[PDB]
Formats: sequence, C-alpha cells, structure tokens
Amino acid sequence: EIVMTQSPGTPSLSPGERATLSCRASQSIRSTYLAWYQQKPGQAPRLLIYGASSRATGIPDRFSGSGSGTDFTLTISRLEPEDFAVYYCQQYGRSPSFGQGTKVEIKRTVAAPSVFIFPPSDEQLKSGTASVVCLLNNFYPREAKVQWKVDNALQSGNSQESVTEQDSKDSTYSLSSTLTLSKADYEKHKLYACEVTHQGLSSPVTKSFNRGE
Amino acid sequence: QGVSDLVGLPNQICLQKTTSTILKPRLISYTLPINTREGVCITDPLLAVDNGFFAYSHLEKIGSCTRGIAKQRIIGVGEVLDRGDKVPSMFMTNVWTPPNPSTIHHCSSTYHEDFYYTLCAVSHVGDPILNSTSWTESLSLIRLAVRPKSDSGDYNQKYIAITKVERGKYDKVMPYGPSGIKQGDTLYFPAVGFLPRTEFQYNDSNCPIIHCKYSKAENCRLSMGVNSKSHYILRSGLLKYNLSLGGDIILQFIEIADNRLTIGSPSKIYNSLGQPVFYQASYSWDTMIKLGDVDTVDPLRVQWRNNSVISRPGQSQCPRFNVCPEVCWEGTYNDAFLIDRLNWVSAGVYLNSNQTAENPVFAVFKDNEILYQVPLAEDDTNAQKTITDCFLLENVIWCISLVEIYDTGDSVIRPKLFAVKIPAQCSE
Amino acid sequence: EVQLVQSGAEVKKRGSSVKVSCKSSGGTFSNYAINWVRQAPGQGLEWMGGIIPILGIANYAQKFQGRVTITTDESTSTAYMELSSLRSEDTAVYYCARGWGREQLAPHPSQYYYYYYGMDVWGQGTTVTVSSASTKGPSVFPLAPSGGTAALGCLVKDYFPEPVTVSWNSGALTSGVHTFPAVLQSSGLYSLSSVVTVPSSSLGTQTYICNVNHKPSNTKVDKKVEPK
Ligand SMILES: *[C@@H]1O[C@H](CO[C@@H]2O[C@@H](C)[C@@H](O)[C@@H](O)[C@@H]2O)[C@@H](O[C@@H]2O[C@H](CO)[C@@H](O[C@@H]3O[C@H](CO)[C@@H](O)[C@H](O[C@H]4O[C@H](CO)[C@@H](O)[C@H](O)[C@@H]4O)[C@@H]3O)[C@H](O)[C@H]2NC(C)=O)[C@H](O[C@@H]2O[C@@H](C)[C@@H](O)[C@@H](O)[C@@H]2O)[C@H]1NC(C)=O
Ligand SMILES: *[C@@H]1O[C@H](CO)[C@@H](O[C@@H]2O[C@H](CO)[C@@H](O)[C@H](O)[C@H]2NC(C)=O)[C@H](O)[C@H]1NC(C)=O
Ligand SMILES: *[C@@H]1O[C@H](CO)[C@@H](O[C@@H]2O[C@H](CO)[C@@H](O)[C@H](O)[C@H]2NC(C)=O)[C@H](O)[C@H]1NC(C)=O
Ligand SMILES: *[C@@H]1O[C@H](CO)[C@@H](O[C@@H]2O[C@H](CO)[C@@H](O)[C@H](O)[C@H]2NC(C)=O)[C@H](O)[C@H]1NC(C)=O
Ligand SMILES: *[C@@H]1O[C@H](CO)[C@@H](O)[C@H](O)[C@H]1NC(C)=O
Repeated sequence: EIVMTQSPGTPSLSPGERATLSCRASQSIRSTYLAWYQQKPGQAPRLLIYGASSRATGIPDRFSGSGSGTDFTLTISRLEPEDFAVYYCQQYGRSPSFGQGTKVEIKRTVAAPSVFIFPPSDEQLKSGTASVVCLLNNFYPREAKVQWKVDNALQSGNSQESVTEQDSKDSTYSLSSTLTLSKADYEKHKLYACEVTHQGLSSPVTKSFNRGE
Repeated sequence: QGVSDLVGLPNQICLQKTTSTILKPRLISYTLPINTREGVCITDPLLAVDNGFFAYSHLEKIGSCTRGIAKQRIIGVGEVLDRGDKVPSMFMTNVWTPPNPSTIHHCSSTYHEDFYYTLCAVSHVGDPILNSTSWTESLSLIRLAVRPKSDSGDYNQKYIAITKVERGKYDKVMPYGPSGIKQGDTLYFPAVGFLPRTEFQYNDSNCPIIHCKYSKAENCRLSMGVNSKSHYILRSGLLKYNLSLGGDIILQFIEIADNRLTIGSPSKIYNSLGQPVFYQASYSWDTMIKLGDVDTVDPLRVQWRNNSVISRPGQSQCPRFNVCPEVCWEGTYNDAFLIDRLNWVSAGVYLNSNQTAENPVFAVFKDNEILYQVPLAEDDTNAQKTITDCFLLENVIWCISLVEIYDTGDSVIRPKLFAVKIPAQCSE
Repeated sequence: EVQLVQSGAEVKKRGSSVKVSCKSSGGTFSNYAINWVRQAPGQGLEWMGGIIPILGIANYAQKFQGRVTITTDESTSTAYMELSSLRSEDTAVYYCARGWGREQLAPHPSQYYYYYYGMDVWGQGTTVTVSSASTKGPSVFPLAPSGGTAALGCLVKDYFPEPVTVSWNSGALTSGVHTFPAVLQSSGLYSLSSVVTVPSSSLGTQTYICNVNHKPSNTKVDKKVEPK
C-alpha cells in the first residue's frame, strides 16, 4: 500500500547533458528496498539500480542512484543517445510497486508541423462509413492540438488520435487524427476543416476541403 | 578456574551510561552443530547454560520454516569452556535425535547435578498453541548426561513418557520457554496452561483503559487468548518436578499470579546472585519488558520491574512501546539476564525496530536507562528470538546469546551464538 | 546465462481465464523468486505477484488477490500465472521476471513475511487481449495526395487482432514514412494509418503502393495510391 510518484513528467535534454530523475514515496522506506529500471519501446525493462545506489551488473558508470527515506534520485552523469528511454522506480519487499515512469526525450529547436487533410475514399463510402484524416508531420515539441470543424461546428468523441515516437534522424513527432462519420452524416455537410495549434504556430493553421471538388 | 554460575561477589562493571563501544561481541557459532546447506531452515532454537554446562536444541526443516518438511530435531548438551583466549565457548558432549522430528514441540531444559532434563510436548496435530483443541496432552522428558560414560546403559540418554500430570482447573499444560531452574531436588520448567474462556475468572474493570481513549475494558480478557474468540486462554506458570519423590513421574502445574497479567507466553526462570528471576515474553498489548525477581515460587508471583526503556517489535496493532490495552497476539521473545541485583542491571538482546524483526542490539540496562550497548549485526538484519544467559569465567561476568538471524552469507535463517564480556571500566 | 521464454500471445473472451507460462531455459529457479508484472499499452509497469518455488509460498498485490494464481512446475523449471474473470482492463503485456526472494522472520509468534527483491532477468512478455470481437482482416483505403512537397497514405481500418504490418513499394520506400500506432475504436476493432512524404513532382514519375499484411487472418493487400 505504498505509492511511488515520479518527476519530472517528461524532461527534454541533449546528448552530453546530465539527467536527474526523482522518485517520491508515499511513506518512508529503508534505502535497501529501492530499484530503478529502464525500458525502450517494444522491449522488456532492464534493471539499472538496486538497493537505491548499487548499479546492476553490466550497467555503465554514468548511472548512479541516491536518496533515502521518502525521496530517491537517479542520475545519468552525461547522456548517451541510447539513454533516451523510460525510467521506472520501484519499491520492493512484501508488496513491491512501481512509479508511473519518466520519459527522457531528445531536445531540439521548436518545429512547426506540416498539415495535410485527407477526404474519405469513395471505396469506403461504398461500405457505409466515412473516415477523414489529418496528418501533422515532423513537429516539435510533442504538444499539439487538433480541432475538427464541419461547417465550423466543432465536435467531440468522434475523432481519435495517434502519435509516433521521436524520429531517429530529426527528433520530431508526427500525429494522425481520424474523424469518423456515418455515410449519412457525411452526405449532410460541405466544408470539412482541420485546425492545428502548436508552439511553433502563433496563429492556428487550418486546412480544409469542400466535399466533392 | 573454569566457568561458574553468576553468584557471590563478581568483578566490577561500568555502572554509568556511555555511548562509546565498550562491548565487543565474539562469535562462537562454529561451536554448535549448525551445518549449513542451501534451502534448509533451522528454527525452534533453545539455549541454557547452568554451572558450566549447557543445553541446546534446534529443528532443521527443508524449505520454509513454517511449511517446510521437518528434517531433524536435535537436543544436545555439553560444557562451556575457555577457548584458550580467555573467552567462553560451547563444546558438545551428548546429542539426542528423536526418530520423528515433526512430533516434538516446545522443549525446555533444566539442569540438575549430572544431567539436563529436557521436557517437551508430543503432538501429532502440529504446534499445540495453534491446534489447542485437537492436541491430546502428551509430555516427554529427555534426560541427557553432560559427562557421558563408557558402559552405563541408560545413564547417557533416557527418554521418559510422562503419565501423571496434576493441572488443577486447567485442561492441558505444556512446557513453554527455553530453560528452568532447580531448587534442591525439585525442577521448575517454564510452562503454560490452557483454560477455557468460559471458566476464566476476570473482572474487566481491572483492565487499565483509563488514559486510552480507543481502548475498551474488554480488551485485556480478549487478549488472554491467541485470538478474541479462541476456545482457550493461556496462563503462564511452572511445571514442577520433584526428583526426591522417585518412583514414577509426577508433573504439577503452578499458575502465575495475576499481577500485571498478560497472555501465556514463552518464559524463563533462572537463578542469579543466589535467587530466582523470571522473564516473560510480551505477546500482547503490554509491550514493555516483563521481568523481575521471583517473590514466591509456589505459588508463582513475580515482582515485575517498572522498566521504561526495553520493549519488543510488534505489528500494526501492538507495535513497540505500545502501552494501551488492545486485542492482539504479536511480539517476540527477547529475554534478559540480571547481572547485578543491588543496582538491577540486566544484559539482553533487543530488536531495535518498531514493526519489524531486525537489528539485534546487545544492551546492558537498568529500569529507566540503557547504560551501554552494541549491535550484533548490520542494520537490516532479520532477527527474531534471543536467549541470553550470563555466568562467571574466572570471576568475570560473561553472557552468551543465541539469536535467530537471517544469515546472508548462506542465505538461510538459522541461530547464531555470541559471547560478550561485561566490561569493568567505562572508557575505550 | 539464463533465459525466461514466455508463452505465446493470447486472445481471450470477456469473462474467461488465461494461464501464461514462463520457462527458465538455461538454469533452474533454484532459490530465486519469479515475479509477474503487467503493462497495459501506453501505461506503466504494475507488479501482480510472485512465487518463491524452493519454498511453497506465493504472494499477491491486494488488487489481484483472488483473481491471480501463481504456481510452478519445479521439475520442468516453469512458472505459471492464471488470471480469471478477465475484462478489457486486463488487456496488457504480461512479463515474467526473476530476482532474489526471501523468507523473513516476522515480529509475530507464528507468522513469516516474504520479500521480493529487484528483478534482473526478464522474459520477453506475453501480449493478452481481452475482447469479444472475432478475427478480421483489414480494409485498406487510399489517402489521396492532392510544389514543393506532398503527402499520401493508406488507412488500414477495421481489423482484429493486432498486429498489422505496413510497407511501401515492397520495402523499397522507407524514407519519409510514418506508420502510426493502431487505435482501438468502440466497435472493438483496430485502425491505423501509414503515410509517406514525397516530392510534389515525384507524383508524376513514380508509383506508390502500400503492402499491408495481417497474419491472424492470412491477409495480404497491396493498394496503390493515386493523385485522383
Ligand atoms: C517507534 O515508535 C516510537 C513510539 O511511538 C509511539 O508509540 C506507539 C505505540 C504509537 O502510539 C505512536 O503513535 C507513538 O508515537 C516512536 O517514538 C516516539 O515518538 C513520539 C513522537 O515523535 C514521541 O512523543 C513525544 O514525546 C515527547 C516527550 O518528551 C514530547 O516532546 C512530544 O510532545 C510534542 O509532540 C506531540 C505530537 O507528537 C504534540 O502533542 C506536541 O507537538 C507536543 O509538544 C511527543 O509527545 C515519543 O516520546 C517517542 N517515544 C519513544 C522514543 O519511545 C519512534 O519515532 C521516533 O522517535 C522519536 C524520538 C523521534 O525521533 C521521531 O521523529 C522518530 O520517528 C518510532 N520509530 C520510528 C523509526 O518510526
Ligand atoms: C490441526 O489439527 C486438526 C485436527 O486433527 C488437523 O486435522 C487433521 O489433519 C490430518 C492430516 O492433514 C488429517 O488426516 C485429519 O483427517 C484431519 N482432521 C480433521 C478433523 O480434518 C489439522 O491438520 C491441524 N492443522 C494445522 C494447521 O496444524
Ligand atoms: C520433594 O519431595 C520430598 C520427599 O517427598 C519432600 O520432603 C518431604 O517433605 C515433607 C513435608 O515438607 C516432610 O514431612 C517429609 O519428612 C519430607 N521427606 C523427606 C524424605 O525429606 C520435599 O518437601 C519435596 N519438595 C518440594 C518442593 O515439593
Ligand atoms: C513497580 O511499581 C509498582 C507501582 O509503583 C509497585 O507496585 C506496588 O508495590 C507495593 C510495594 O512497594 C505494593 O504494596 C503494591 O500493591 C504495588 N501496587 C500498587 C501500589 O499499585 C512495584 O513494587 C514496583 N516494582 C519494582 C520492582 O520497582
Ligand atoms: C468488578 O469490579 C467492581 C469494582 O470493584 C466491583 O464493584 C464488582 O463487584 C466486581 N465484580 C465481581 C464479579 O467481582
């Protein structure tokens, strides 16, 4: 019944910088029962630190752990590229439990998205449902907002999203939004618009098509 | 000389509180037959030392200590002698091994001239404490010679089924504690009696709930059993065994008086500076250490010390230093040995933790202050039971302590043995 | 080195049970502990319980007490986790992992405690999906292009279960491709997109075909994407 809370939510650092992650316990624990793990996408976690300061075997020097009682800290003295991953803290013993995780991300300059709108394919309208897609391509940072307009009527609950991980070459993100209609309701409207807001965008950018032209 | 009972005028000890390490333990665990092997627990340990001899017992299981398969029970005796280093040590002379180790429970050793008499319970239902109704009272005595002889028949080792038990109003009685004493030719073993809740005489008004806002007057009585609705309550006392009687073998139960009554628990009666002292484990809400001079042996009444510094770890409901009546069965056995009656200085091992069994600390203490102490292990060291007996070696007060510890060197729960000289001077 | 090899992916109906296995492959369990740790997609790690096979004993997080059983076959050096009364909340990757485990003296006359230490050897994980939907291959729809740089794509919609694979021009086209994580829609079906960024003049010369493979239904669809 111990809770671990982790900080910061998502720091952005550069290769060669120093990362320091924090883990806070809902109640005091002996140092000997704290561990730190690393996880890259599509892989299992691997142990980095245990006993709150002891490096696991095979783990580079740049990883070090410290703290006591309620507060513990994991330090990467100087980041390498493969260090950009998710880090979990854990308390163990009678009923172990994890922190919620901290993702370390590559920092670069703000980059505005490119925006593309995709009307539904006729072949899908034949089947009775209609999807309209919005692509936000190669932006940074991760936070972007997609407002769907139909004749300037904004909706909710009918549009899903997805985001790629950081690009290995340029360190950007891309996002895809899918607004889903019944063919019936698609037939009933003319102007379909995507409105995108992002830190590299003072004025929101909008891309829209008029149905059937 | 050699090693003698702590009696007469022994060598002076620092009587003042100091934080500097003037106690240095000596490990003597290699002298007892604890043969480590991966995946075998060693539990139910027993230690007694009287008049330069000693008794020891353990049960080693394969796997867990609770649900492990009982592999071997051993009861042994020997002499406590000088290593050559003017340091006392155990040397086995005689060891007995029952044919079925899972059948023997709650052994207790009392020394008398040529032997250690070890009284044990026999059970086919497991621990009688946890299976009280199903246990048919059955007791054994293993008599072991401390100095075996060549062609002696049963002088070396004699087993005895007990067949006559006088137990008063109690349904069943059982040995409950590591060691007892002798008075003349009579032996006294620490013991417990099982009495049905229905016939337990107790006025709830005697429960001291007064400065405890969340304590109900029913709590003491409910805590006289290992749970609130248990069929029995448990009452500490002695099993008396008069050897002068001869013939066949009568054990008589003596209940403990109800001054500062707590649930029946593993206890020890020992002799120090020529008169008997009693320790009782705190297995309930009354968590400060329960020990003191015995006032009368029959009936049994202890002059409990008003000790405000030594306690024992508990769980969430009766943790260390708890003083208010609660309904709980929890705690550990950590006895102490009086080493100076005029100042009431004792030596013992306590677990320095609130709700965890760890950090064994050997400490010399009066009623209201710990004079000097020293750890016996690192600060996360799992450790539960401690038995401390003290004696003279060429008139220097020494104490030997058994501690059930988790040994990281072998990754195994097992007992360890320490010798500690009580220093005369108070500096470095 | 040891290796923990876990059982294969599972698709289970709402309300059923599942029994993942984990085999030790290169050393036995000797006195270590086997933990089970789950991870919902996008979410974090969550310790479910553990077993110490050289002792009898197994212990569980309170949240899973009752629904989770953890056992071993010590002879074949294998551990099992059985989760019953499954729901959508249990859709997750379930990992098996080894560490120190230890019995501990408790401050109690009879009780003992059980400590599970850090986990240094991990299995590859078992995906288990709890859904009522049935195996179904996707439909692929073009995302028509419409200088200086253009974007085109393929919508891979209404399939089950995971996964889908997408390539472009049989794998010859890789630069500028973004294949997005699948989304799960309220029909219980999955849907994802794959897009590619190309030169705007490149829309005249070259052709672009996306190759969608869905193994649970033996489905292969190549779809060309035209500027309409
Ligand atoms: C292990 O347990 C010890 C005992 O806990 C108490 O008993 C148990 C049964 C339970 O009831 C707990 O709730 C109790 O706290 C802990 O030591 C005790 O700590 C308390 C509070 O920290 C001490 O008390 C103080 O007593 C002093 C008397 O001289 C007063 O100065 C003081 O009064 C002030 O504070 C109270 C609120 O606490 C308010 O009324 C006012 O602020 C008032 O002015 C307290 O009453 C008590 O003396 C301690 N008992 C001991 C040492 O035997 C112990 O906690 C540790 O020990 C103390 C000394 C501090 O160092 C704590 O910070 C420390 O945590 C537990 N140990 C651990 C590791 O948790
Ligand atoms: C407590 O004692 C009971 C009473 O005998 C034990 O129950 C018996 O156990 C043996 C061995 O398992 C069986 O052969 C008997 O049939 C059981 N009797 C009944 C009435 O069920 C029980 O095993 C003991 N429990 C513990 C935890 O020690
Ligand atoms: C132990 O047994 C002996 C012998 O039975 C007891 O000694 C007898 O005590 C009674 C009453 O005190 C005397 O009348 C007898 O004369 C004694 N007989 C002998 C042979 O000495 C002794 O009192 C018993 N001790 C205890 C503690 O019970
Ligand atoms: C511990 O303290 C208690 C209470 O102060 C003492 O108990 C009293 O002792 C007197 C004798 O001095 C008896 O007449 C009373 O019946 C006892 N109870 C009371 C007064 O409530 C006890 O003697 C002290 N023990 C030690 C070893 O100091
Ligand atoms: C219980 O204690 C109170 C207080 O002295 C007393 O009045 C009452 O008679 C007692 N009851 C019994 C049965 O002794």
